[PDB]
Amino acid sequence: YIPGRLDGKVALVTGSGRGIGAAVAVHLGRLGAKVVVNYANSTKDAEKVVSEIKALGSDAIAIKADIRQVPEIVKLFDQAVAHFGHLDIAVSNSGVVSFGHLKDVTEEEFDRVFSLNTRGQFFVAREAYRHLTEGGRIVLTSSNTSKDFSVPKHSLFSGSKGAVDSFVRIFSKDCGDKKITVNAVAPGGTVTDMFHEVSHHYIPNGTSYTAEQRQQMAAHASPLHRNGWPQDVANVVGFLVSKEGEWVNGKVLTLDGGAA
Amino acid sequence: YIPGRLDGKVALVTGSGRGIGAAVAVHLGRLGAKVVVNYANSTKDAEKVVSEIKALGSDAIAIKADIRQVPEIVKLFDQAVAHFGHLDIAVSNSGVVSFGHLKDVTEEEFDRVFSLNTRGQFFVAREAYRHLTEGGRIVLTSSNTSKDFSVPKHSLFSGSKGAVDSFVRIFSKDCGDKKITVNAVAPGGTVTDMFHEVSHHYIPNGTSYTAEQRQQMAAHASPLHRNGWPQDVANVVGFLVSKEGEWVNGKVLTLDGGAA
Ligand SMILES: [Cl-]
Ligand SMILES: [Cl-]
Repeated sequence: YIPGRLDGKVALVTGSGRGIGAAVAVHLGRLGAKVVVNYANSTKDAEKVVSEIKALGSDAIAIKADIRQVPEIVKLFDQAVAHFGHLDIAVSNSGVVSFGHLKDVTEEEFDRVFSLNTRGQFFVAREAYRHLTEGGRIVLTSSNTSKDFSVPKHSLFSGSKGAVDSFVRIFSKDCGDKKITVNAVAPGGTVTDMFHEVSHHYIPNGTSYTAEQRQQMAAHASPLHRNGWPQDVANVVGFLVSKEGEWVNGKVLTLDGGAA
Repeated sequence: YIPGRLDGKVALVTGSGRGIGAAVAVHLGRLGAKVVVNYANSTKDAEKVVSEIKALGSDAIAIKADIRQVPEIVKLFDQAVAHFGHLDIAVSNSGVVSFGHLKDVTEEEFDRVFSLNTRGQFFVAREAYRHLTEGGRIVLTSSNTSKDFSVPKHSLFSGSKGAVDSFVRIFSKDCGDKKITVNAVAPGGTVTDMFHEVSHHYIPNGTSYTAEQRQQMAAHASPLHRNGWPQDVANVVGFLVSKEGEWVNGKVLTLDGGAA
């Protein structure tokens, strides 16, 4: 046994087709876990993640699922256990962002967001509980916008993550009967491909700045004067799913480099 | 003008067919508001509330809606404004309770809860924003279980209210452009008809006590050594929707008599 490591463990990571999820999947592999790379869209992209994990010396497989469809969540977890023999760790990075003043939010938009961010993650947790070995780990994704950061025209997404915060605290009570801990990570300002698409929403008069000015301003929000990156989130997930993270249970950790 | 009073104001209250909502509707009437008594089921019951409000000296009307159906929310608010001329105050008491270990929660149950408690209340807020006069008030219902009280096998309901907490903080930003404040009340231990139905869920080995033993134990949870009652919640809503409550905005007030 090596401390911090996940040798002999099997992990499943959702949302591995975006920046954070992909960094998480690779990092659990680097730590010694075999990894089920779950993803929603590009199979080519997901196989690149599998390939990285294999190059590091750990085994991996890509299994697709639409997390909006609960029957596909069931099949994903069944297939995970059938392929690797058991499952110890489940990490959800499944989510979509949304912006708009309350007055303009449609039924369709509310459902698009909640079906994945809140309902999807709830049922990922349910299937993880059902499938996990005793002493396992569940981590969901919240956001600094849930409690710690107030963005106008961001009510729908903020609420979708406030639900997750409450879920994890109570999930820890129920999942204790299998000695599984349940936590969430709540990232702030993480730079990925898609950050520059939406960075204007987060500051007054955002569209009057360049993408680079907006990235630099977000950097200054942390007193460390750098942006958050997918690896910053992966580093914390890695500790939570380790043996040494056990006594953190039922909690949401805001990961914004000290901004709040 | 009399301080604390709502003379000349018009209020709409949802869930007026249950204990808390009914006490709220009557109390806003007592404070001088004309009241739209919105309810989900028994028309006879709702007309009893109308009659009380009329006996106190204020006007009232019962308008039914299924708050799960967004088109019915639109019609409710249209009919409210058509009947009284304008609308100043909207209070949602719409919600259903649910219990069960995560492992057993169905798709159908998740949808039953979230459709009313979270989605329904979100769209009540949207329609209130659209219809309210400048300087108005919106109050939604959360729960002590959202953040302040952890009950095993209560994840679904707890999460449905965690969403509302986040909603109101951001709603206050958007609704500020009409000078409307937005808050939530988060009641604990409130005794009504239906409390005795579920009081066993809230204590270890709950079914081995009588209903009266369970009510007495809940009474002792507050350091004031009494139960919470619908009037306790009404008293606070009444202050929030008054002129004097204006500087409380974007907040969730836990109303549990000091239990947490
Ligand atoms: Cl993905
Ligand atoms: Cl009702």
